[PDB]
Amino acid sequence: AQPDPKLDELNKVSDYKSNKGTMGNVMNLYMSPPVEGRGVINSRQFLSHDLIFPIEYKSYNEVKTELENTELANNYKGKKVDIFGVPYFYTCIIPKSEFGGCCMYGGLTFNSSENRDKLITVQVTIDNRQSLGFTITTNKNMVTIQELDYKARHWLTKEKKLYEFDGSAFESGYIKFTEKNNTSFWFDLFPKKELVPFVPYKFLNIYGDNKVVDSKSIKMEVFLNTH
Amino acid sequence: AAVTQSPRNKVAVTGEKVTLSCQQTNNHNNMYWYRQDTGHGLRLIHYSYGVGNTEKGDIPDGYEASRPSHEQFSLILVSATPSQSSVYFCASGVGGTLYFGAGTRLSVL
Repeated sequence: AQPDPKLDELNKVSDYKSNKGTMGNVMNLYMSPPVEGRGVINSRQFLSHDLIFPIEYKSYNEVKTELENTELANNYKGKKVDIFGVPYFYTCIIPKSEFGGCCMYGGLTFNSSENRDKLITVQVTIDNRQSLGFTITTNKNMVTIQELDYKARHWLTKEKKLYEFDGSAFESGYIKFTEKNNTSFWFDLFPKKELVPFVPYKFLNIYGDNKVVDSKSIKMEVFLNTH
Repeated sequence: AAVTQSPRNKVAVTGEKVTLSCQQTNNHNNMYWYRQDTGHGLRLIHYSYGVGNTEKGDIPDGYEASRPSHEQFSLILVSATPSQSSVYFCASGVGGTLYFGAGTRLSVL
């Protein structure tokens, strides 16, 4: 169990700015397209809790995806899977077959049929007024949280200035996910003030649990506070 | 060569959106963008530690940057002002060594 956050528990945009950070580092993660791949199989591993995949994403020909633990890795190792996730490159560590490259966390599901787009609605609350909503669509019945968070953060970044080069329309806020059984959890939308330079792996590692949910039922809520 | 800036000279107009482009062939993770002005010396505007990353130097205001790939680092003046008339230098680096380009003379009217 993980209780909804208080105002003073959230990272602040102005703190990130006054410790000299560049919010655009976070902007890029969510404007930039995701790594995707349908029905792929891992070619190798680096450490035993990651899986390396052949993939085409801009100029990169493979992706290391990291999992929270070995057993998670073994769960996808050698099987036919879909990948959907947020790549990073700075601080990425991926040795050649025989250093730098493309990395991400989690993002894996088993490749099945699944096929029809499902629509999910995201309710946005700003300074405590529920004033906006927008839909995202995925075609996976079981979908990782990453795929949903990304598409939701993408929209808000394109349309509501969630992340700008040097700040944001907002000061703070979080994305809350509530499953059919009423368990729920959230993610602070903004970086820790100490996270300068921006180290992507410490921001993306929340996707490492490779958490997977039912697209038909998942509830999605975003809460934001302006200055 | 090693570090190639582009264009070498450029005139532009107040309110114009300019992109100075920089290209390295050294496979260096780190790239920098400075302006030179006779008052001050080189002053660092933005730098970058890898693809996808940008961090602020000492005088980042009114500028933005993008590192869309290993080899390329771009400085971007959003809405240009005459006070951004200057010579701009790009550098890649590793450890203690810094490899500068030939510079970019930009005048803003």
